[PDB]
Amino acid sequence: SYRDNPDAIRALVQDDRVHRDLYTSQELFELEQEHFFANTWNYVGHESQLPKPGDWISNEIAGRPLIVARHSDGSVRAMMNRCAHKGSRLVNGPCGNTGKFFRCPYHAWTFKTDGSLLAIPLKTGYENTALHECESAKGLTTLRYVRSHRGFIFVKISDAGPDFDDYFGDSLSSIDNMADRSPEGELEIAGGCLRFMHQCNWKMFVENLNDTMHPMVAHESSAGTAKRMWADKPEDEPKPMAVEQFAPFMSDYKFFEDMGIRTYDNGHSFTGVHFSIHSKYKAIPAYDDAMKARYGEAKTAQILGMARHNTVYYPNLTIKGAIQAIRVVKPISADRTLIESWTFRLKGAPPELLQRTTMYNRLINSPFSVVGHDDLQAYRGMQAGLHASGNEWVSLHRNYDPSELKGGEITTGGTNELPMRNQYRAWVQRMTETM
Amino acid sequence: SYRDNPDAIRALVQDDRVHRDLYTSQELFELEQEHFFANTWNYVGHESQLPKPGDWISNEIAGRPLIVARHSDGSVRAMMNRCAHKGSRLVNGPCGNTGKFFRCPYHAWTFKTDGSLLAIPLKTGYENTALHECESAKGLTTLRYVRSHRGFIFVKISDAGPDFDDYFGDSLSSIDNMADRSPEGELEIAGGCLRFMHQCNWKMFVENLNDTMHPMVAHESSAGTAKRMWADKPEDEPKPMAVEQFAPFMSDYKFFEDMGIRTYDNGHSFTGVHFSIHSKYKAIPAYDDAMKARYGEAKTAQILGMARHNTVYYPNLTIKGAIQAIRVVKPISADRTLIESWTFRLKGAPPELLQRTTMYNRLINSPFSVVGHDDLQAYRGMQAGLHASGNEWVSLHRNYDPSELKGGEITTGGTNELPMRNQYRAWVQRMTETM
Amino acid sequence: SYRDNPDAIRALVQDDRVHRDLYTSQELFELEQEHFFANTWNYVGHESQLPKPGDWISNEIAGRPLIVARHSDGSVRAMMNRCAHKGSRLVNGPCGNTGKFFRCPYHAWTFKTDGSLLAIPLKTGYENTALHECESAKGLTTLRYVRSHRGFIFVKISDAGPDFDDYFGDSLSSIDNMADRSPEGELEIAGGCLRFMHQCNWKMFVENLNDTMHPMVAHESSAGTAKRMWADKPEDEPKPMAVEQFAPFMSDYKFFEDMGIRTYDNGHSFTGVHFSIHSKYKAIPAYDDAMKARYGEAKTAQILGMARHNTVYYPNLTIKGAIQAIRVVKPISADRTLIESWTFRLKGAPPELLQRTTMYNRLINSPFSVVGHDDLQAYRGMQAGLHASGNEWVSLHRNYDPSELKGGEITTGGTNELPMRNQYRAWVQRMTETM
Amino acid sequence: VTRQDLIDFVVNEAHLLDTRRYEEWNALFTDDAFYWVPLVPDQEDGLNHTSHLYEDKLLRELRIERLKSPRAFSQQPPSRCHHLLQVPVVEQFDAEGNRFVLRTGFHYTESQGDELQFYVGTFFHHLTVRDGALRMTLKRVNLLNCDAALPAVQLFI
Amino acid sequence: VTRQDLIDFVVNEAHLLDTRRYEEWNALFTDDAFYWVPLVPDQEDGLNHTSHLYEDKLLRELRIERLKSPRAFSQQPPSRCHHLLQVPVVEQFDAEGNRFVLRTGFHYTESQGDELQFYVGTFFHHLTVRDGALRMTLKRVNLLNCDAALPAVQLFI
Amino acid sequence: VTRQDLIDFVVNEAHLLDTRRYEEWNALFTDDAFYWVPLVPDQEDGLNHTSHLYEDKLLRELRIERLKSPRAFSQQPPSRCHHLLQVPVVEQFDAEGNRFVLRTGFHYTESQGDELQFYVGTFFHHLTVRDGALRMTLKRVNLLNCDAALPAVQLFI
Ligand SMILES: O=C(O)Cc1c[nH]c2ccccc12
Ligand SMILES: O=C(O)Cc1c[nH]c2ccccc12
Ligand SMILES: O=C(O)Cc1c[nH]c2ccccc12
Ligand code: FES
Ligand code: FES
Ligand code: FES
Ligand SMILES: [Fe+3]
Ligand SMILES: [Fe+3]
Ligand SMILES: [Fe+3]
Repeated sequence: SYRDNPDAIRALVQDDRVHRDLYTSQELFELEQEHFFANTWNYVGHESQLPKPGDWISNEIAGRPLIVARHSDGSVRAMMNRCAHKGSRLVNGPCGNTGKFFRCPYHAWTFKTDGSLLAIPLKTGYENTALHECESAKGLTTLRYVRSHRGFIFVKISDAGPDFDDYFGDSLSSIDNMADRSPEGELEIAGGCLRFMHQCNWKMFVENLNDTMHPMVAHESSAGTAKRMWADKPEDEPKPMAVEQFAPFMSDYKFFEDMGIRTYDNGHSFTGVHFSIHSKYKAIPAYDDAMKARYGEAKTAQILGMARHNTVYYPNLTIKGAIQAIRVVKPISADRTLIESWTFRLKGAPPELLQRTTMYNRLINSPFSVVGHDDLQAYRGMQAGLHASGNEWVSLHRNYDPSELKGGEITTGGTNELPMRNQYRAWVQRMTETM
Repeated sequence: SYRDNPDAIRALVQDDRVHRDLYTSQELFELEQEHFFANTWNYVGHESQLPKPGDWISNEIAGRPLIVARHSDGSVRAMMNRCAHKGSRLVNGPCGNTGKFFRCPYHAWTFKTDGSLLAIPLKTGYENTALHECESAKGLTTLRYVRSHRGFIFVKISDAGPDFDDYFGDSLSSIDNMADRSPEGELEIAGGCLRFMHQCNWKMFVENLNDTMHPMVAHESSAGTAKRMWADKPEDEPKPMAVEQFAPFMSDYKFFEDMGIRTYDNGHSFTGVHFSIHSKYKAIPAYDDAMKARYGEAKTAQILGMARHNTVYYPNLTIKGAIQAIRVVKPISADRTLIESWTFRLKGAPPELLQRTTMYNRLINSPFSVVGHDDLQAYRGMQAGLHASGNEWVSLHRNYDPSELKGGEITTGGTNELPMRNQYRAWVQRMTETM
Repeated sequence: SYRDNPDAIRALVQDDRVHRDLYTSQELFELEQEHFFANTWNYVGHESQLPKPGDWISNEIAGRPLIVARHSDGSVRAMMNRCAHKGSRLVNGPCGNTGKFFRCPYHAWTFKTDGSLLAIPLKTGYENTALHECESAKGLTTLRYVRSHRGFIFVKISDAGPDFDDYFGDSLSSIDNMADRSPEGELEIAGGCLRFMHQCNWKMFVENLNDTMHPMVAHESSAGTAKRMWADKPEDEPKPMAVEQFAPFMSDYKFFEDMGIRTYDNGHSFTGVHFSIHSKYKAIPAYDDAMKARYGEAKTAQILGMARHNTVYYPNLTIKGAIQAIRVVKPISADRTLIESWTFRLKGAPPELLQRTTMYNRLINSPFSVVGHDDLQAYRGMQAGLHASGNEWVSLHRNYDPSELKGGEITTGGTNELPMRNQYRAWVQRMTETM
Repeated sequence: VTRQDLIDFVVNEAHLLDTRRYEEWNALFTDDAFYWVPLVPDQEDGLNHTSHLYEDKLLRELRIERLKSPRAFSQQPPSRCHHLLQVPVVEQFDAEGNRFVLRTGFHYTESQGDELQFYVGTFFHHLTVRDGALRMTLKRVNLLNCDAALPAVQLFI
Repeated sequence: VTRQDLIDFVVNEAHLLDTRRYEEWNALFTDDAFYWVPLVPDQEDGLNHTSHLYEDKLLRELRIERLKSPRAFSQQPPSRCHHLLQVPVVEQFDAEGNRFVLRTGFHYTESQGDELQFYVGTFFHHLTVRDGALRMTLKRVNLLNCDAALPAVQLFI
Repeated sequence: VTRQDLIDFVVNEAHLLDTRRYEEWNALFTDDAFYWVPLVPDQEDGLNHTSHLYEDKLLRELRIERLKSPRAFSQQPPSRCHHLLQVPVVEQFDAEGNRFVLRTGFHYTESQGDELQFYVGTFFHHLTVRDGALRMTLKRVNLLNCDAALPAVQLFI
């Protein structure tokens, strides 16, 4: 009973705790799909996936199918994957190329790549009718909120909410670093996509990203096993990259506390302001030489000294800086979510960078990964246990202070539970703005 | 939010367009199962399926299980498949024969074939009770709207709506032709039943029957392929019946426009008033000789010159005249439908007629059929695409003229979209009559 | 439309009949899970499943996960299987041993076996917060309605309803007999558990237990087949225990009528006050010798002459006296139920008793059992047929008399339909008490 | 006598079960043989522990005869079954001792009406020679999910 | 010529179907051969009774050629199929009469996008020798649930 | 040395995986061998492209050792697996060159608690002889729906 009940929507979130209905209620999920995901900027793809004119990809955002295409003038356009005649899809598949126009596979209506109508077969049947007055004459319904930053494309279905610039603020710097680690300053999509289905609400996955108290407990059986296996080895023998990427998970509390956290407005936040778990990662001389040749000394040192752990763009994107890997959240139901992990190739860099990126992606994000197994087990346990009665709340009291209610850019320690509180404040705002 | 809200039910249909909720809304499907399918005549079977006394078939109409049986006096009766004691089914399976009475398999209550109570075991336990005052004393609940035309059995669950004669009007002539193509004037069920599950609303399938704009577009990859494969052969070589039945799908617009369409009241309509796609189909001399011997030259010429393309009896039956094949619509949910295709044998005809009928049934209606694949892909595309926002309507403006609002028998061109509009007018009336 | 509608809840039950919505309505199932199963005592296990300190089992009652554990002082405690931090489960699996404390597998919060909080890692992060004021400071939520009788553990989630003693009355004697058939007076769990999924409401299974009208009709194809297969053999040859256990199902009407029935308050009732189908079951001399050595002639004769057919503790437990087997009802949905069958070993008895018990359990309660097949087919038929219109009631008129409305302990014939009426009266009361 | 005979025996038994020739299938057993479906993994025996099926000759005859009855309400319409077998592996082969043990992976499918279920597991076959004919002394059926919740299984696996 | 050759023929035909080599698969048939999928159990023939598939050479060529079209809207993205076979059993073997019959249990899986379906049943193969090459004269596919409600099946089984 | 030896090697490896004898299974690999699960069909290599699993000796040892831990929270209760194999087919047989390639269709089932999933695909085996013992140099597992959305797979396929 939340429909048309904004006060009961606000009542599920308090200053330092939340209600269980945020993770289980299906009607809340439907209300989100109608309201929350239509009022925020969402990652739909990268510009390198549609380089040529007429190239298109298909996505699904907030229960809507979308075509993101490259118009003939070189721009990027977004439209509904729904024909103007009776609703049939125009393009079937994840990606493709339609040449100069879209042609419906039902009655062969034709539209331009920007969505405008081109031709209706046997038009002589519409002379004395009212087709030209309705909205089927305009063509496909378009989205006028499409923006690109360093190739990343963000869309916003509705017209309610802050614009791109004020929505993202200064978090975009993370993306810039991801793009500045290439001698050419460009990224391309390569290496394939890993798709993982979680039997849990998307919210828990979004919270696990900036939780520094979990890795030494849940991920003990694997990271600790690796740490013990590499123990007793000579300190001079090179560490296999698997051990290098697994060891930091079992660090002490002081390491994560000093590692640091920064939060922005609108639920965007990155972890690891001073250093991170990606700080050591050996060193490649040829890549450093290339970046030296392109940028210089000071600029190269500044770029490669920026080692953020991971960044969260609310509500569906997370990225890593020094690994060049992103994860996208695809909510399905109240207890079903799909996670897609992509990798990038830096233009002009030696292959070792992409090899390391693919190895990390396989080790961490694959459905066959042990770390993913442990995290999914934690999510499933939370989903099953949140049906008990009595205590009907979830605590977010760690490192809480009311002075955080002023907002803005806030820097703090690594074990703070501030990011979740900011996320839920933003979620409440985005729900209640359109009630 | 349509329950007890009839004006919002009327608001989903306009003069020349409809809303998307007619194809997706599950609550609308439940309301239909409660209201629409209980207020219309529905095909439940043929008399040749239950020839002997005591023979029964079991059907499922509007969420109700039904037994259609042959009483001892030779008539046809319909009753609920629900025992009077506690609700258990009396007969399990698609068809059978119970002899003289029905016997419940739970506590062995017994009822007559017409549904009236016969005996209750250990009756001595009901002397001072109130069983004889309730409705369990009358036996099974019966249906008093059961009618038969040339063997076809139609039932109507409720008492609201026009009677059989006014409901069907003069469309029954189609059935007569189907039965007049036999020297004995009788049909029998033979050849088996094809069952095909569509992941789409039943409405889309019902529309695809009288849509002459689709076949040259959606069915191109198969019908056009067959046409090109044959095109090359000498014009004297006999055409295989597969090519004969496949070629007419890829005709030009003028052919389908000149084929013609006739519509009746209550959503019943047939396509191909003068000449159709089944018009050539070679010729069989023995069958013509038999019909000449039975009827004469004039009557045989009149009967065999009637070649309607297909006929729609709303809301669940469609038939073909010269092919002797029917299709039945079995709605399951908002996005799930079951289609059953039967074939008939004409009594006294040579086997070539049934061979041709079975060939056509396999080629068109099987789940392994390419034409079915294309049509199902179109339905699935429509179902997926009708969830997009913006334009929330489905256009039915083709060949629209307000003078059609007077109703009655209307004859028009082949590409008119009148039948869909008549269907939805009837659907609105049938829902709103009992809200 | 039953939510907050107590009068419409009462209107589905009359004096001698019930409505169909009690077996199909999903909203009614959810209301039950919120109200009915939270206001009655339910069987969660036996004390022999958790003998040592720290031993725990996990159960699922009324949509809640529960841990039933043995505290360090030897008592039995029940708590929610939900961590106080964010809701993750503490123990995964059906049973186990946690040592001295529970440790959450997400962030390693720790609680005592009785549920109280023990330690929070990195506590220095909660000094100036409000964690100590909330309910997460107390630890796990506990249940203070936990009771044990001869090892059987019963819980009651809420505080509304009669207490254990008044809830069960004098039906507990049945349990005592089940425990008095052991020379040591103790039972243990042995032989495994049979789990059977029924595509029917739990109510039908609960009704089938005290229905003496059905066995000679539904179970005819198996019990009658066995009776006819044995009928031929000399009367001196020993009957195989399969035939011994199968023959009584096909008795005449007078046998079941004279077998007898007794009913208590709150839906508890047992069948077979005078004799039962387990009356003959051959005889074991060593078991009788041991019982005589422990109790004496008179007490042994009294104990072994008490042979109730089966006992029903509403709403989820049924037991058999002379067979030492119980069945538990686990509702899943409106049309899905899970049935678990356990067996007991009597302490100090020869192995023949357990061999006979396991044979009966396999023959009757297995998913591979023919008797189970017939009963499940009856349930499925009832579930399918209760969707028909017209007669929308289920008759419970057999042997009905208004003088039974005074309540209390009532003894009557074997074919009376009183137990179902008492069950539904109690069900109505338990729903309406908390409305 | 030869291994290939044992593989052929197992394959032919599965085929006999598939084509509803129960009268011929039941004749392959010895008079004191058992058809065992354990309930727990590594179950010790079927006497002191519960099982899904522990059938001697009498119970097998009862089950086969019940299928021919016109009042087997749960078998209307009749069910159908299919066996897909991996090649049998002969573990123990005692030519002098007259005792053979075979292990076979199986995928079993059962369909009735519009409902279909499948199971996977292992068959253990104990075979001997009686009067020159190969005959079974025990057929053990190890299911992968024996202790999980199951629906009704109405035919021989 | 030898039994193992027939077993290899069946296995290789399944493999050819698995790797989308339709042009080579269709060449194994005789000119008048048929690819038959019955609709009911124990169906008599495909002439006077309806079937799911009763294809001669022309219809097989049509189905193979349609897959290469850029407008096969139902095949975007293309589907994938997998065959798992029990070892074929040679029922009849007429070396002099030039007639071979093989029976093979099969599990067939078809996947497209995020959708997957499976079926079980039996293949009956009629093989002959034409100019020293083994060739089919009829391929019958018996499904376990042939008369049940089915979804779209878009590839050769 | 002989083809039947390679068939038995593949069958016994599947059996070892089914019985949870991981210590014996891992000893069949060579020191530099790889256990590869490609992510896309016709993947070129596991170095420059992502895969589901590309395990050397160290990662296999880590995965095997984690299963014995008392804090492997995702493995409570432990999962069970079953392999059903078609007869292996020897494609390449280089007796002199010491390199053998085998292709095997498979149906793999994994169950935990009341949950069960299955997959179908093909095994490619590269085998060599080290000191008279057959040993694996690469095990490639081609899944039919490798690029589809999958749930957690917690055991060796
Ligand atoms: O980024 C990763 O590799 C996984 C991950 C998600 N949240 C974390 C918090 C602390 C340490 C690692 C992770
Ligand atoms: O009857 C058929 O063969 C299929 C069919 C349904 N609607 C049609 C419209 C035009 C041409 C063919 C069809
Ligand atoms: O107890 C049993 O073995 C089964 C059973 C349940 N209700 C009955 C009623 C009469 C006879 C037997 C049973
Ligand atoms: S639905 Fe697109 S042309 Fe008709
Ligand atoms: S339900 Fe039919 S006799 Fe009782
Ligand atoms: S959820 Fe249990 S410690 Fe956090
Ligand atoms: Fe994690
Ligand atoms: Fe069509
Ligand atoms: Fe019963």
